[PDB]
Amino acid sequence: MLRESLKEYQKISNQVDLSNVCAQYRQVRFYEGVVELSLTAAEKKDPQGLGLHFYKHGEPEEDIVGLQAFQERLNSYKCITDTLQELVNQSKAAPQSPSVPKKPGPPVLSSDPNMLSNEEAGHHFEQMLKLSQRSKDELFSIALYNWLIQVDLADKLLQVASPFLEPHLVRMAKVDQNRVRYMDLLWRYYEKNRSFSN
Amino acid sequence: IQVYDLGQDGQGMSRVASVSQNAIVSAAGNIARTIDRSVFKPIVQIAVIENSESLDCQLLAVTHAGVRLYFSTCPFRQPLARPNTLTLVHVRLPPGFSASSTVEKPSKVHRALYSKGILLMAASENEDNDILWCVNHDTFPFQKPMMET
Amino acid sequence: KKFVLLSAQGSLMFHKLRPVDQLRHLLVSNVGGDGEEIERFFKLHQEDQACATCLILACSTAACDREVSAWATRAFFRYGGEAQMRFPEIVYSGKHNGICIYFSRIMGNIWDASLVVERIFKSGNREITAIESSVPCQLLESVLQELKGLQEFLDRNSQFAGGPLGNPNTTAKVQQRLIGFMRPENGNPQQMQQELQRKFHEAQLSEKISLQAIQQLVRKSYQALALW
Amino acid sequence: MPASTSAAALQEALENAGRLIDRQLQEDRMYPDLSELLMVSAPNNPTVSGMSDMDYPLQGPGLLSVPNLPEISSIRRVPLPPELVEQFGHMQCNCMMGVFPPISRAWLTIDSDIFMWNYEDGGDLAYFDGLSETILAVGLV
Repeated sequence: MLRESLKEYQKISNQVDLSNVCAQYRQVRFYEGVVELSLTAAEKKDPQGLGLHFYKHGEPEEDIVGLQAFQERLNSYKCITDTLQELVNQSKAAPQSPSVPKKPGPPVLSSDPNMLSNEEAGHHFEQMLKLSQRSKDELFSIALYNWLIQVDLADKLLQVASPFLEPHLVRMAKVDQNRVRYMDLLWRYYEKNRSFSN
Repeated sequence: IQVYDLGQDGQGMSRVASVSQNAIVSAAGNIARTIDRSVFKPIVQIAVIENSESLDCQLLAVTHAGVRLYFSTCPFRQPLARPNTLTLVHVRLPPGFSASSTVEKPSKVHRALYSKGILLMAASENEDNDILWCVNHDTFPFQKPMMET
Repeated sequence: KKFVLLSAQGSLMFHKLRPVDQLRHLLVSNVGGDGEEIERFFKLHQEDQACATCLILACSTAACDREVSAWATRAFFRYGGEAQMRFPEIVYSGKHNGICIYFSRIMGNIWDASLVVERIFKSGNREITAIESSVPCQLLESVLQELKGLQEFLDRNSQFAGGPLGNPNTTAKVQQRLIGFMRPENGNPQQMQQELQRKFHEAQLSEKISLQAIQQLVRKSYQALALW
Repeated sequence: MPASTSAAALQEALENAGRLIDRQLQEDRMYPDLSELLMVSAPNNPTVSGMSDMDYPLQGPGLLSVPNLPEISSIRRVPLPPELVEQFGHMQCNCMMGVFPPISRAWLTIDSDIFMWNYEDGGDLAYFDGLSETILAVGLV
């Protein structure tokens, strides 16, 4: 019934309250439809690739149309990244700085039914990441790379075998003021891929 | 809504009154004569008005549309009386019920809490999320008619 | 006043803010006792009640209020008016009225009370009349904190009673209002202005005498409650 | 000066202060019944309010306003504890959750069983298993 619900939202995705539907999928743990519907809600907003043309030619201030397509793809992709963020912020909360403020964290620990909240949150994160890692959308892949850097998941950026990752680091190491972090990710990418002389 | 006397000692028991929702909705729409008779039901909560808060009024009720329905069970200014009615004595609509308001209206309201003037309400935004509303007279407390932040 | 909501995510803990916590928020947002939001708070609650609300934060001994006391003191002295003739009656400033209001609230349950109650104990086949305090020891103790805070606020600031510590560019905006309402035909404007200046000092003198009487009344209350 | 006239003037001044405190304490004690705040003159003369922008004054410029003024504190989230977020894998038929303020504990039921913890810090987590039938209601006494 969730894979049936998903198809009827996938028809009309241009007109869907994607934030509300993907939050209503989170309250049933349907992270699969959070990846799929958020891609079908970017795909049908830019069916010409203007937001990817814009990026490839230079992100230029005169292309207000490609800039709008780029932003409206990113706004749809955000229903994926705010959900991956929710699962990281449920799982990493016991190692460091727990959620739901002041000092005592939000799951007793010490005895379990073989899976609880931090372990479920880590499992659903790895399963949802291993659904996002099936997209053919290059601009979504770039948005996912930037999110993996913004959450200190560099070892898991260095788990994405994808042709879009080298051209992205070879852009950022010329454009971001933290130029050093993108050279740092790029030698670790080349060495791990045995391109030692590069 | 029903009313019982526990005895002046708090050891007795009797039922004094019972008033049905369609009578309350009729009375409220016979006071607030420009308002539709949906916003007066369902009545999602009752709350006591303490004898530290009023002598004339003793009970509040609240609806899924944020309407405060204030009731009296005794004669006004007889604070040694026993309950003998359940009279609807005031209707107060929530924010947005002015003809010139740019502020929206409490709806779906599924929990409400009241204690010394302050009203709190939960109202679901979508179906994941709630909005907590807060309404009070602490900023205008002596004022007639009652003004609220 | 404290509250809790529960959702499937856990507890959502919060409070209703008092006018003093709203003032404490504005003194922090303006990082001081001046800024226009504090000058809006003094127009919302009016000068006297805004001054009474400043006096709590100004008197506070709490280590987290330690600069907020200097900020509330700055707001109180700046915004709560000055002594004036109404036409006639002497109207004290919101600073004076706010001191009266804060003392009437510190004393609120005690000011008109007997300090005793007489009670009858039933020692088997004997009834025994005895006299006790009407006020509990912890209620004397807590009233003595806020009253010693007020005694020190009045003593620390005692030299500023009757000092017009305003920025001079306010004064003309007051003078420009009263001139709109008087036409004594053949009346000399210099003698009108000279008697209006006399009547401003006549009001400031009345306020200073009244403040220094209240200063000594606060002291008699503190020593009487501490003896009790 | 003789000491009698300065003593008399100080004693008059202490009453002239005290008779202003009698004013302000009578003014605070002139606080209305909620019936007059709501403008109800008799129980058989019932009235309405909440129909003007003056019932719920907007924070607009030039009104009686401080813009952005808070009525509640920032909401300090605090939690259901980790033992309990596990047990949502095991629930079958009923769930009820609530608060008991006069003991500083929240409570949860799952089918037959009841759980309790401090709502301010997730601490003092305990439970009770002395049942064999679904809980339909809970109350502190």
